[PDB]
Amino acid sequence: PLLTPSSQLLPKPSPEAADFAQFAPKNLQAQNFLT
Amino acid sequence: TCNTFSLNVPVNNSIATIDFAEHVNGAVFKIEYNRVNFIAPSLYPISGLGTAVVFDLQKGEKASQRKITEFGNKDIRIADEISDIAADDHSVLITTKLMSESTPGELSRDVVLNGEIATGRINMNTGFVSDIIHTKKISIIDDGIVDYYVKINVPAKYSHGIVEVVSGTFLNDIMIHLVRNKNKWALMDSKMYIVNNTNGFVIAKNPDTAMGVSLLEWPRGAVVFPPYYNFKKFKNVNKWSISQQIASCVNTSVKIPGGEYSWKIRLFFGPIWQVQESINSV
Amino acid sequence: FRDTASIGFSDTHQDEKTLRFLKKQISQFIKHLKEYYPNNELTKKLVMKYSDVQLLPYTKGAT
Amino acid sequence: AGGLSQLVAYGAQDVYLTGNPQITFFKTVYRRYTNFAIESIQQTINGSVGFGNKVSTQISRNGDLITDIVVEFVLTKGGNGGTTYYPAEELLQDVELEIGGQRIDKHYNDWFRTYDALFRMNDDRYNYRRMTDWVNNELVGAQKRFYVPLIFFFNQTPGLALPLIALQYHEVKLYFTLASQVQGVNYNGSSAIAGAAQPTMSVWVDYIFLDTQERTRFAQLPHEYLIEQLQFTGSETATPSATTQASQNIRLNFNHPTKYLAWNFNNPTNYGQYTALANIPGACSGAGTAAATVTTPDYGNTGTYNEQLAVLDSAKIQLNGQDRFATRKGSYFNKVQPYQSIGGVTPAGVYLYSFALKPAGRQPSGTCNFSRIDNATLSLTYKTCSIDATSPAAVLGNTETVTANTATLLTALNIYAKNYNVLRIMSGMGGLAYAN
Amino acid sequence: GGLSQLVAYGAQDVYLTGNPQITFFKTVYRRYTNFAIESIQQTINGSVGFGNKVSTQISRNGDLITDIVVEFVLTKGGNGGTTYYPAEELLQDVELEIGGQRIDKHYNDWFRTYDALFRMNDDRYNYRRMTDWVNNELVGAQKRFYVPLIFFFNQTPGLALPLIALQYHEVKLYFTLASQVQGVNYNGSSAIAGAAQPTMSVWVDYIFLDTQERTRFAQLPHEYLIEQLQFTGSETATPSATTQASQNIRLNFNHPTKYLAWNFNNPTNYGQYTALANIPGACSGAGTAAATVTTPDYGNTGTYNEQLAVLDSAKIQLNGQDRFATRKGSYFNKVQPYQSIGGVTPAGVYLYSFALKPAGRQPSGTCNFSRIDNATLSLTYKTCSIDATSPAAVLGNTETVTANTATLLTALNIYAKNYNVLRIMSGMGGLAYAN
Amino acid sequence: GGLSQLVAYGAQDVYLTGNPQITFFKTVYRRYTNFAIESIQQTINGSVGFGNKVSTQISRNGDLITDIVVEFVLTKGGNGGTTYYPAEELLQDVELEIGGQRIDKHYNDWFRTYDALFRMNDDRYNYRRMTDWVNNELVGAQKRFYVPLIFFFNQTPGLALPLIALQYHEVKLYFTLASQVQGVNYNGSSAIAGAAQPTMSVWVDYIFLDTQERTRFAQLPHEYLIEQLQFTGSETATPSATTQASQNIRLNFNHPTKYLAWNFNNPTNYGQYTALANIPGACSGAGTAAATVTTPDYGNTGTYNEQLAVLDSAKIQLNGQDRFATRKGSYFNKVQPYQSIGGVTPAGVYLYSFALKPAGRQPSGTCNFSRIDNATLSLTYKTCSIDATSPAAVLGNTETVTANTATLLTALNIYAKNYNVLRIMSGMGGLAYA
Amino acid sequence: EIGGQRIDKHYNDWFRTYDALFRMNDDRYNYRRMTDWVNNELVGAQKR
Amino acid sequence: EIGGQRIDKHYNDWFRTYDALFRMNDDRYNYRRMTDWVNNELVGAQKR
Repeated sequence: PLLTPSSQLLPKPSPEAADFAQFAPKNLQAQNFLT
Repeated sequence: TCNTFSLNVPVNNSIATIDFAEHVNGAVFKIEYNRVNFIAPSLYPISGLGTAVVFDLQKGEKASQRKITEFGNKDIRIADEISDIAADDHSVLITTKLMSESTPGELSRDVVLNGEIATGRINMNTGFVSDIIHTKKISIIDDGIVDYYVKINVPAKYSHGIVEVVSGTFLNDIMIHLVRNKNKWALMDSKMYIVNNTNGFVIAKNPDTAMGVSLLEWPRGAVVFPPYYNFKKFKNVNKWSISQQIASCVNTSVKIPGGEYSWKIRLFFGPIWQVQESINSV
Repeated sequence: FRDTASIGFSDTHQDEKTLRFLKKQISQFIKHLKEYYPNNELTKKLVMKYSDVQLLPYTKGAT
Repeated sequence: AGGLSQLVAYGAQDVYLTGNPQITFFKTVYRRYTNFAIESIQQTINGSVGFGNKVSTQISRNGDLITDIVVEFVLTKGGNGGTTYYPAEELLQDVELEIGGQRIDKHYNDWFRTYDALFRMNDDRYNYRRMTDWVNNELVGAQKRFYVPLIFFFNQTPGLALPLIALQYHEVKLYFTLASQVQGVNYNGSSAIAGAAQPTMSVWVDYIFLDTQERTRFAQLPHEYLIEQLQFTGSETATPSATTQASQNIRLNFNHPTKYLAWNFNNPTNYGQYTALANIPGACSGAGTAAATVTTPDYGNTGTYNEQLAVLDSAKIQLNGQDRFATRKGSYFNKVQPYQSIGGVTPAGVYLYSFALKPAGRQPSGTCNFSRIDNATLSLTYKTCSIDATSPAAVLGNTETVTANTATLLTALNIYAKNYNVLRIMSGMGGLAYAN
Repeated sequence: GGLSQLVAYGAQDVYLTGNPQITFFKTVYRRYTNFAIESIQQTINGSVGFGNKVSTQISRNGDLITDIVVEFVLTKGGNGGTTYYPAEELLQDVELEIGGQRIDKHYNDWFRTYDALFRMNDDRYNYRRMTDWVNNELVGAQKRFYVPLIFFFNQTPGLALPLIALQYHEVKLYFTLASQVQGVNYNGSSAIAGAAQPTMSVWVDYIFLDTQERTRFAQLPHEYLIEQLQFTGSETATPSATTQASQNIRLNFNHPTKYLAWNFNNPTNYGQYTALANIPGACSGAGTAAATVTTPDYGNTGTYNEQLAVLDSAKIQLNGQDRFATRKGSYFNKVQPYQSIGGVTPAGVYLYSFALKPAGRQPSGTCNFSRIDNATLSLTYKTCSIDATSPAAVLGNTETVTANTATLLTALNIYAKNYNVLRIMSGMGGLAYAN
Repeated sequence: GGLSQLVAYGAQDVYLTGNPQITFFKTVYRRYTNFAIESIQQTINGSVGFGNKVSTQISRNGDLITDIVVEFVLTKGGNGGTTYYPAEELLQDVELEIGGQRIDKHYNDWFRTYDALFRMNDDRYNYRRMTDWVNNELVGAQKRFYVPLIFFFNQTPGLALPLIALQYHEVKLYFTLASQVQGVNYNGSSAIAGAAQPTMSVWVDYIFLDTQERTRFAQLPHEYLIEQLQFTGSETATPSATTQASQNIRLNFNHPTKYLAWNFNNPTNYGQYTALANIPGACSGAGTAAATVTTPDYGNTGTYNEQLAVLDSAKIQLNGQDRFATRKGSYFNKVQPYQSIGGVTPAGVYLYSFALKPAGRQPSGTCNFSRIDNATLSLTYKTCSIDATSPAAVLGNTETVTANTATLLTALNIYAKNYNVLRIMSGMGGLAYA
Repeated sequence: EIGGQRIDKHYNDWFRTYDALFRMNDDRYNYRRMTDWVNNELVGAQKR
Repeated sequence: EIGGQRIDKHYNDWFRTYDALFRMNDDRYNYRRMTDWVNNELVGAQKR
């Protein structure tokens, strides 16, 4: 039986954030067609 | 991954190449020519074939792949043409579907069968879909024979390719091949696990009507015949398997640029006499 | 030499949050019109405000 | 004897420093680098160049990466020595940088002075002055070519050079707003200077040309750049008179991981005046003589180090109503913070508080993300402005909490925030991960 | 354009750009630990005043401790030029204890030596701005002063005190506040009536760690490689006339040492490491009939004129054998700062390094005096024959002499900065090496 | 308080503190090879004096050589302000030779340019303290001076010469001492009677290694990536009135080069890179009736007022192609050293860099002049028509016109620092590229 | 301060506002005698 | 020194001390003849 000090964290950390991003391929192809 | 390499690549000669002159179709393989039937459900290009017969109902000819392993261990990093584990769901990106009467083709981006899940003993690749590109072309020829050509390409490789994996009807016991010296036909089926080297000129197996397997071309860096490792062999068990190895786990310094390389196999079937008679044309 | 198990650096009971944390609670509780919901949900709202712990074990040699 | 004797003196302590060695000092190995060349190419300015005008330039594409930008000005003096104070910086009111039409950053007049007065150190700050002012007691009529380097995230560092080679479908432009008045060139205080010449400006950009394999690498692959941005809105201060101590609660509206907040108080009439005027050497026109005019600076010496003439008694930053730190006096923000966090010297009237251990560096070292708070307030306490500025015995002889009566001219409050953001470039198109 | 030299590629380039390893124009930054820095005041134990001892216990209000700044409020008891770093003089010393064991101790004279050697460019000028009156302020002016402390953990966050890991220890700073503060309490040696006592507060910048780092530091043992300052005062042998005095100084140092630094100090005129002379800024009233060479022009106490310095030559012996061949005093004042630091050191302050980069913290060569049985510093003095009141004689003379007023530098201060290791485990800490 | 910031963790932070890789508060120190540094006096071969040449062979006291400091004992013959880096101009030529092959060679004017460009803040000031009289001291004053050398192995231990493994080819240096020193032997061209000869000593700092690494140095081959100086001086045309000259000056450079540095100097006054004028610090007696613009106020020989500098514009052209667009003179005096060094370059000293950080040791961009058959530097000069004795014009004229006294700055000195590789194998050292 | 955290801060002006606002009747008269010189004390008078 | 290592160093006072201690008789005298003027020589004499 070992006695230990306690470190209290609280729930406040919260879950971590996420980030998602991207360029639509607006560039497509070029000189692929002409009108 | 801007992986740049200079002079650590052997001159691997892409002796074989595949191109297409067929049209676009939807997602069905219904092909016939000279009474040879050919069917596949579009789960992958080949399921069965024959002349009023079949050779199986599933697990037909399929191209596969093995990435760099610790030492050729087992089916860990298999980038296969089909998500065979799902069996019903072909969760694979099939980019181009060219076919015409008497000869279908396909060009596909493969997937790793184990996927992103860390299973077995070691972890796996990142996502399910890999950047390895492969093709298949099936050409039915007037004489009742069909040429199956496959392609593989991916940057900076030195791995292990699996040209055919066939699991046909278990009725394939008799195994006979012609020795490259034309000395005799050699009948050997007692092991049920024969690793055939270059002496196996063409191999045939039959419960009564035969299927023959004749390998035609495989890449090799034999431009100056260096000592660099590059070998092909069979792994012939109940399941028929053709593979080619570029390198062992890690060489002193080895890369392959990753251009297009292909393999040519001639497959045909019929009475054992007719199969051997064609082979003996040699 | 001085037994002071806790640091005393506003860690232990101090809830440092921006009031936008309310959205975090709404997501857990699903319903956003929490002007009135907290009045009928006292027991759960208090549980969401209590702590978790880590322990620092050491063993020394006895004489 | 000699140095050998110090190797003889070897013991138990030494294994901790020299046991089983990991490094040596006397055989260094240098990493080989991608071949590149630097070239300075002149840009074309759209619109007539002049005072109070707005012009812009479309950046040409001779190189692959952009590493520095230098704006050239040609100015003539409207007066004798001491009438100017960084006129090349007053002339450049702002620079706005966009990629594909999307704003990435903007710099302001009175920011360049804040940066120069805060992060540039002795020789490099002086050399900067050399490029933007007359520093040799030049007389009316003197003509000089002045170079105002820009300090964007990709400037003065190769590491974030803007990859035009990767911005194949987007335009990159710089918008330059020029001053309507420049002290010592067009006006001496409020008095117009007859015959003042219009400036000549040229925008120079330093291009990097890459070797073939890396050139390709940039064109084909996606990039994630960690960049610096400046956030700024101007405030109004509350400098006190007599019998009183003013205070303010200036609420901030900033939105990204932030390295630091820096600020000053200024006289909007006189570019760079961040301190009160007093009848002491270098602080006023004619200072020390009977002709001294305590309401007009000796402009060539507008910045000083005597914080006694500054108005900030104390400050604290509050986050969501919770004090971010215990109140510090103005001298902490003017001298102590930049000593420990930058290593330079900050003149009187310019103040810094950092969230970062090394805000002068470009690798993140601690940030305050204002995007996740309700509010941030910069609470200011001011010095009582009761000292008669015309008496040098008074301004050099008083208590901490008081300053010069002339201090009430420092009516503008400029609070700057410097943050991190991410510049995403894919398929020839660029833009921010988080809008700003 | 630039393509001219880009493709002008040859054999001489292969070892520069062949098989490239890095590209200068794409930097990769490392993602770091989440933390914040906060300044709060400490608890000041004792009565603050001139000649009193005050203790500050560092309140455990964070996970890691890095910057500590002592602030003082003083007034001028005299006019401009009568002060010399009053806040630096006032802080006569500070010592750091952990668990009651002394870790380091710094002295007001040491602070001058450190400012003279290691603090350089703008930081030295801004330093003075924090500790002195530099704008010709007159009697009655009030100024708040800041004295950053220079313990091993006070310049870099990488050596921050892991108080989170010291659950059973108190960390204390014991301050001694000087009875003699030039320009505040005394004008020269004459008391200034009505001078106010200082107001002092000690500021500490605390580091707050997030959840995972806080645990890592709270649980695991740590080994910090740290600096210590070793000091004992001694007595100079400055001569009168016709001779070049010398003395052998017995050194009592231990531990790997980066360098030895020293000065010759006037014990009554703070920071005066040179003789006074009737040269502008070199004594009170210099250049006028009121000039005296017995009292300095205090705000100009520091000088760069080596002719007012007393060291002719010095040598260090290791176990009685010469460690290097005899060098002249100007070597230790002008060249080692050049070779080892890259700053400028005023006259009278001297440095000899054992380290390639003593200004840095990564060990780069040490002299371990724990294994040196006999360490001796040999000091040869200049002959103090020049009449200080005649600038024609002081500014018009040779290498081996200085001014008669030089005999006031009676205090000898030998410093050594060494390495040690601070070991911390199970909430307790202490030094690895004691001798 | 600070914890109110710790919790302010948002999406913007996944790029800053998510999945931390570095902890700023933890420190890792690396164990090194035990070594000692010693300053040992070398023997000077030859009679030391003004205009004399002496040499020294470095005794193999230790294992590696780092810094070298040349000491002078000088007595000034003038009063305060009559000297300007007299120790630096005396050290006229320093040639580094290993086994008969020239490795590098430095010139007094190069030391001044280096000090003008690369030494900065307190460093340049302490430097002058070592080389000049800086406290207004008077005629008869005497003291010891130090001129540290700035060869590739002197400023960083990583390029030290390993004598321990350089046993067949000896390392030696040749020293030429200037025949004329301003304020010590001559005031201009007028000799100072009674001036004493210098005393000189060359001090070398040795590195002593412990057994394990000392053996490794002694037996294994080594390659060091080092710098060399390239130089030949020339003459230019600087006209007074009605003509604005330009010249296409032919360069003589070969190996990968970090930068080209240059000045225009008055051959009789060491460090004069600008015109003299009747303004503060710009000539002897400036501001008084005794002012003259034919003689500098030597202690203030250097200035920062580009108005007295000669260069109007320049561009480097390699085989007929402009390698960058035309720049005006102020760029090369002010802006390039701002970009490349971060210091203050005095007026008349110019820099064009190829390197990002020419002050550093690691290669950061070079021009390989061995692949250039004809490299030139085009120089456009200011018209030197301003009467130097009238401050109304010297401090108040146009940017493209300078002082008439500028026509004396006829010597053009273009310096380059290149890379080479020093290989030492089996006891013999030498350059890899000739 | 409790545990490193600031719990409250009162100013003299607040003590004046509290006394001028919430402390009332005889209690405030006493407070005034607790904090002031009430019964017309002259120069030099000492009060605790 | 041999090879760069100082092995010994003598001083003028040591030379005299050695002469005082170990050179003796006719030898000490002869030494003196080699280092000093021993015959009542006068100002201006040049001696080897």
